[PDB]
Amino acid sequence: MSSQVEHPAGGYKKLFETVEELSSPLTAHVTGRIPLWLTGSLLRCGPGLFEVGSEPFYHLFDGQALLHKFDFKEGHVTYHRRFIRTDAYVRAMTEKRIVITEFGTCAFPEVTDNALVNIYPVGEDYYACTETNFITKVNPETLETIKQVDLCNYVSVNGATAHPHIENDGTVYNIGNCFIAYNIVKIPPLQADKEDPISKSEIVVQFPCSDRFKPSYVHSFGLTPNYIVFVETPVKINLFKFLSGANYMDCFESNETMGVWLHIADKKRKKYINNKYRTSPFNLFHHINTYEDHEFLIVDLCCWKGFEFVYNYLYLANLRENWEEVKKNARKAPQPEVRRYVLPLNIDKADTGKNLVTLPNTTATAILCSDETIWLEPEVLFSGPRQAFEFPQINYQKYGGKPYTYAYGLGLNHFVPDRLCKLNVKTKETWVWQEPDSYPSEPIFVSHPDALEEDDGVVLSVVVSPGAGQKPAYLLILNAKDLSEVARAEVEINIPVTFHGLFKKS
Amino acid sequence: MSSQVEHPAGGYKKLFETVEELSSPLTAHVTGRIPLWLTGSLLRCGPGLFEVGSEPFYHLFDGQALLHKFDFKEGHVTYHRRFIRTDAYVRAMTEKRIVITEFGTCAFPEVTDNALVNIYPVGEDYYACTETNFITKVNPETLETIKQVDLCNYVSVNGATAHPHIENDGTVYNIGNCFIAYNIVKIPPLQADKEDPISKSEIVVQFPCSDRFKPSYVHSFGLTPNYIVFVETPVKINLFKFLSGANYMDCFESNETMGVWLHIADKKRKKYINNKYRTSPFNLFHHINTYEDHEFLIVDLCCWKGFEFVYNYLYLANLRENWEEVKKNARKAPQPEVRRYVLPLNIDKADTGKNLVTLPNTTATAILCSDETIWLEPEVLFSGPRQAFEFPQINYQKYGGKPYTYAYGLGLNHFVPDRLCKLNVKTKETWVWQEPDSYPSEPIFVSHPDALEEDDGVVLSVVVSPGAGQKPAYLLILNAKDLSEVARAEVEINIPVTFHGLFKKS
Ligand SMILES: CCC[C@@H](CCO)COc1cccc([C@H](O)CCN)c1
Ligand SMILES: CCC[C@@H](CCO)COc1cccc([C@H](O)CCN)c1
Ligand SMILES: CCCCCCCCCCCCCCCC(=O)O
Ligand SMILES: CCCCCCCCCCCCCCCC(=O)O
Ligand SMILES: [Fe+2]
Ligand SMILES: [Fe+2]
Ligand code: NA
Ligand code: NA
Repeated sequence: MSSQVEHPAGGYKKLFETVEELSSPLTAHVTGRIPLWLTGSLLRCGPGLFEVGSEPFYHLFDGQALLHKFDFKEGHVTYHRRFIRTDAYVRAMTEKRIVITEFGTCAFPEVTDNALVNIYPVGEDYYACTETNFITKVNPETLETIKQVDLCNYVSVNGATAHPHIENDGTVYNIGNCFIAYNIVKIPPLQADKEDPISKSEIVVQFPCSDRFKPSYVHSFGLTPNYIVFVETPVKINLFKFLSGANYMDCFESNETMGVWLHIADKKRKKYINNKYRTSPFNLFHHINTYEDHEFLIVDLCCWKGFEFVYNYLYLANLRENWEEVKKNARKAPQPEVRRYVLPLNIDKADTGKNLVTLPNTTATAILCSDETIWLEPEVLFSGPRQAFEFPQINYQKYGGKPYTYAYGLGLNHFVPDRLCKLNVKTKETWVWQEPDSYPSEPIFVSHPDALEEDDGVVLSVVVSPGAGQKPAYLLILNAKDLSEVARAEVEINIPVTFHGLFKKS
Repeated sequence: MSSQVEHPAGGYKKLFETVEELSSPLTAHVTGRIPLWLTGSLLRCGPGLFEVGSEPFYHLFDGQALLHKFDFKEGHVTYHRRFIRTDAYVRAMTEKRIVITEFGTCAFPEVTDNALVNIYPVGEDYYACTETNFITKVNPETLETIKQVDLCNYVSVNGATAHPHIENDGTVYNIGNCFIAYNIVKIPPLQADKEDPISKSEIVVQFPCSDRFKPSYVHSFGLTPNYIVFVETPVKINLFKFLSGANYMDCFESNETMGVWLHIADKKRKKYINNKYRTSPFNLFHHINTYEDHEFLIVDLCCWKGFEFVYNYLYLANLRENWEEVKKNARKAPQPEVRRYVLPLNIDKADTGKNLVTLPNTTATAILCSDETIWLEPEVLFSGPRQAFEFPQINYQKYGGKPYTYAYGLGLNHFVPDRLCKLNVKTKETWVWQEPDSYPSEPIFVSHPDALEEDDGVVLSVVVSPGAGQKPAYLLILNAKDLSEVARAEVEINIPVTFHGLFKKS
């Protein structure tokens, strides 16, 4: 984890304030020691332009995509940023108004390609994304925009999430609504022929939908060597309002009675498994990690307890209020909670009415009912009052899809990011890093090249630190063992909020 | 909290072995120093005779009631015990066989009054009880049996729990099935006329039942200055099989679809409040404490996650198995979990779809649905794998029904009691006391008489220690602050399992 800090000075407003791009990199002023093995680029996306002249964007996910880069070499750091030249951005600069409708901002007189959320590798290319059918190829060294790619030209999905899984050979998996099913897309690694791997995309498996005409909102999914896990939540997209001045936010509604349905598919045999896993209602944005343990799937999730859509609390006008009002507005919101679910793969009918989770080191349960639903209860890993452990990250390259111990997160305090967190998912111990009037971003883990343990490395986070007598922002490097500060690299300009990113080793 | 000990020597079997009563008190040999302010009697009930000749009792709750007493005066301790002369016991000694059917043992050729569970004060009298219509007046100084009282002679209930609440003026509240509703019985304090307060008992309020013909099993309930809280679980008593060689165990079944329904009544206005609180399925035996905080009831519970009846795992044949087998048999049982539920008393229709729990210090939620059900999620206070925090006790005289911080419990390890626990319900910190091959009982808290703080006192537990090179049993006194040992008083005979009891100050 929880925060130990209030924010009466209101400096978090700087997360939502327009900035200018740079024509070339700035030096960042280092205190402490940037690790000498840290060589590469931290790339992150977020909104950077929150109005077009006098026409405002309304929602957190509406501002125009800005691509950020911190470069690390021989203990020195540079910072650079450029707006992504999407259709939405280019046409707004051309027409000097809002041209394309964004998530929560209707344009007055066409799907947005405003790639403000994340960036990921496919073959030798990098793509910025949002959650629509459009992803944007970008140059990871210059930050120039290369092209728009319409996924519908290649595979049958209406969009895809900003959280594809990336196997170590470069294979990319993602999930998207299909207008009704949810399809898993597979993009292969770059082959010797050197054709764009996107032209070899295919649907490998399909998940069913709980409601013929109302697909659930899907933000992420789970992946192991052998299974795919999809969590169908009660936040629904109303297709009647969707396909007919509305925005994307206007199409969401909450199904009160379904709870949460969980789904697994066999990855290698490409087959849906008809096990009716059921539990109580929550919103889910981020899976933490998933893995197999004696024919149970361990599913670690960042949950929000309730069926109301958490995105209702993320209009900019609400996030820009003073601190007492931010706290008040969050009082009726779903409560965040880190939960471990355990999914049995071997359902014996003779165990009807009993708990199937026979593993020795969990309190998660799964009860086989007579109608063949399997009712699940979680083991709670972390819970604090309006204190979200969010934007989770792990040592992904070595522990993604595998038994693991540690997650890192951004701690939200009534939605305001104000700390960095580490959770031991076996012992439930936590570690916190936090300073007054400091607003971090998602932490990204980078392994030490000679690592023996899971947490032998660092996390990188971009921190907004307003108020005079500090420079406006900095790159923070924490030791992953205990979250103690190893270095920071201060820059002389503001940085707005960023969502997701990656570290590109060079 | 969890246990750090295995039990391969199997000494826990001594909890379930017949003992002989004493004709008068033994000296208990003190090591350490019994506090000189500790003056009174620890009175406890449990089974003491587990067969009648060659006819065995089968279930944990079948053995013949044995009343135990440890006396404390001027740093010296005595131990004494006598079988309660119930109908079941007297008629078994007379006929030299099992005459009355017990909970899980059918008698071959009449409701049991085998008061093996608890003892409580009414007026100037003490009653041993089970959960039927019969309670047994006993002498707290000599342990003689005085008389049988049939509650049906006085009030309209078919039985009453072994966990009545006792207000500071001596008023006694209890709950019982009525054959369908659940009735709250009120027994007044002793008045100046000095008539038996049981003759002035009355039903003050009635709770509805979820199923016209199947009442829920009820073990305890919650009480605050202003409210009564009743938790209706999915463990049902099948009245068709009940009123028709069956035993009590044969009448239980699990409702798979209802989950848990929670109910509140206004204590002072004697009125049921029609708020449809709902959550997922669990067994509940023991409420920990209940209290009011602004317009919310805080309901702390010892839960078992699942709808299968936990009593199925408590046949003596299963509890007498070797350790590897005990662990295996408990693998499919419901998982124990301490949970805090928060119940809103102010339901505004305008908050439909939202979380009503606006308190600042909890992650529990309550969601108002369109059908007017209020779906609840708990804040988990403690959770360990088959590690139950059970038989909870608090500083009841000063904090029962009130805001509080500390609970004490008996820790079960795959159902085997092997440790004592303390839980801070605000911070979730725990403390443990445990020794190898030592099987404690429910801890009872006794305040220093001049205490101003909540945990300024001791806990007492009866410990069975069958390891050779130790005496067979002892009374344990721990400091309530940190569960460090203050003293123990060893006795030279075995003591079987005991369930509940009290400390009678003198
Ligand atoms: C009606 C919702 C449609 C789904 C796509 C399914 O085809 C999501 O659509 C958008 C559109 C614009 C911005 C976003 C943002 O990425 C969200 C926040 N991460 C999502
Ligand atoms: C079919 C169940 C009936 C209910 C009474 C409802 O009027 C409970 O009945 C017994 C009978 C015998 C021993 C017990 C034990 O006290 C239980 C565990 N404490 C309970
Ligand atoms: C750094 C962000 C701070 C302000 C917004 C935080 C509220 C987050 C709520 C949970 C996660 C929602 C998903 C957002 C990330 C994404 O678009 O992928
Ligand atoms: C000291 C008891 C140890 C062996 C039995 C432990 C199993 C307890 C399961 C949950 C509590 C069940 C209710 C027992 C107390 C009572 O009858 O009031
Ligand atoms: Fe995300
Ligand atoms: Fe009990
Ligand atoms: Na600090
Ligand atoms: Na010990």
